[PDB]
Amino acid sequence: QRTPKIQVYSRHPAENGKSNFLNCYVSGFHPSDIEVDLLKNGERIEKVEHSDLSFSKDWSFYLLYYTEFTPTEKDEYACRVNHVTLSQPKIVKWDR
Amino acid sequence: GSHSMRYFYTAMSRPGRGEPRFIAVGYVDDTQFVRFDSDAASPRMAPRAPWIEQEGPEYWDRNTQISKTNTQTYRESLRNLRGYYNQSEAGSHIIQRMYGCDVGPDGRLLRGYDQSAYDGKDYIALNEDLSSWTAADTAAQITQRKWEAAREAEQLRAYLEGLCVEWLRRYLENGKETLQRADPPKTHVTHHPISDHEATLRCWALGFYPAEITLTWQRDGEDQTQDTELVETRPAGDRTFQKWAAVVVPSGEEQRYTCHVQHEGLPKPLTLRWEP
Amino acid sequence: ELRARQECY
Ligand code: NA
Repeated sequence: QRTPKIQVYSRHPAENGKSNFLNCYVSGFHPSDIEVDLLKNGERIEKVEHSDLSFSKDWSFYLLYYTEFTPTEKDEYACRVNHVTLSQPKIVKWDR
Repeated sequence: GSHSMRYFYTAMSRPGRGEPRFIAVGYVDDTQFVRFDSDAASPRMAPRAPWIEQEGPEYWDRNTQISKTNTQTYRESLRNLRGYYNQSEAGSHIIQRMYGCDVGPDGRLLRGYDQSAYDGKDYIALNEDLSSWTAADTAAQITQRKWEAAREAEQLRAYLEGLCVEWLRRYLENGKETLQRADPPKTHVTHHPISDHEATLRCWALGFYPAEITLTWQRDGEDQTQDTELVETRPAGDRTFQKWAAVVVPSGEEQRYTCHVQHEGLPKPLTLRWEP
Repeated sequence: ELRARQECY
């Protein structure tokens, strides 16, 4: 089994008050079942979409989870990942 | 230049939670263009790139039927591999397969591929000759003997030298405005003080397609590969990709460091430095 | 275009 790598970032350079996309890219993991939530101030964002499951040359899987958003200075964002390799969910904050 | 078509199949058993799930995705270069998922409400081969939408109903029906048949074929294969490894019916297991072709600028076949894994480890692969197999272990030798008795390599060679290249060339023409367009990275260098003693220099590449890129830091003209943190190239969601490379530098030595960027969309390679 | 008629493993 292989544990997921996690990157949290935006589609475009972030500017407060401008619509963007918040991305959580999970990769390098095996097997393929995985739980990913995007969080705003600690609460789960509803209706997040994701890419179709594919894999890299070393057979590990990758997925992109994403949602439209408008960043502000107050709001904190994060991605929360659970996988069989993880005792408890891992939370990675969006480094603005 | 050269181009690729690849299909990626994942078949996943889940005892107690129904029959194994089968997913297929297709790519030309780094652009996904079709998907199939056996768990969908009504499973169909479905478009994921605008240039594939123009294919007629016969194309969509034929590729849907192949995928529905594969859903059943891969369930049989999961049962067979469980037996080859003496595994219980209680565990979940995964077959992965990637196959497809590369063509050069003239559209000639450069090489074909067919490779499989079980539970994330190499299982069997068609050799570059498109005529023989490499089996990873004595279980995969059973599959090899079955495929040799069936002349399966000859069926793969016929597909790879024929349909694969012919349809790839069609897709490249129908999608030429995107598939044959390289978008160069937008680049910059940021500076992040760590202490009075060191700071991080980070070289960014954004908005590039295809995903292949080389980002390197040099100190006094010498590559700093051991000391460079490279993140995995990541998708932006709009077809393009992003990547960064970072190095920790002694304060006051920043101008000895250069970032070097190579990408197919650039007129010439870039050399960047921090510019306070 | 997918390859048709695959043999099982
Ligand atoms: Na190109």
